[PDB]
Amino acid sequence: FMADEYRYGVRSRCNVGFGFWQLAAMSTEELNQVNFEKVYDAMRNQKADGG
Amino acid sequence: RPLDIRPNLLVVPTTLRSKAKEVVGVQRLANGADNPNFELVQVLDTAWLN
Repeated sequence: FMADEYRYGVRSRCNVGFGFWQLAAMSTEELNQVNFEKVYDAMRNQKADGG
Repeated sequence: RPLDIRPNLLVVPTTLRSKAKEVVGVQRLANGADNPNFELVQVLDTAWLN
């Protein structure tokens, strides 16, 4: 018995995503806006190809 | 003769939005303290500056 399919993954855009390497949340002061929402703010702050 | 000033706007970069909203936007402070500066000034966040 067999299965067949045509597919492959894609990269949407280089500046619409982020991944960080820490998640502690101790008292919601280690990462609240230090590394968890720091990336949120980094995404908020970006420039296109026109300055 | 002093001047009547009624600050109602707070403009900050996207990097200070978290702090701006936690000053104006948080209703309780600590283990319950109200917030004397809650909704005192409305905040707008912009990406043109900084």
